[PDB]
Amino acid sequence: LAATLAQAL
Repeated sequence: LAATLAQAL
């Protein structure tokens, strides 16, 4: 999840 949300940046 962390890496998935990180795609926002």
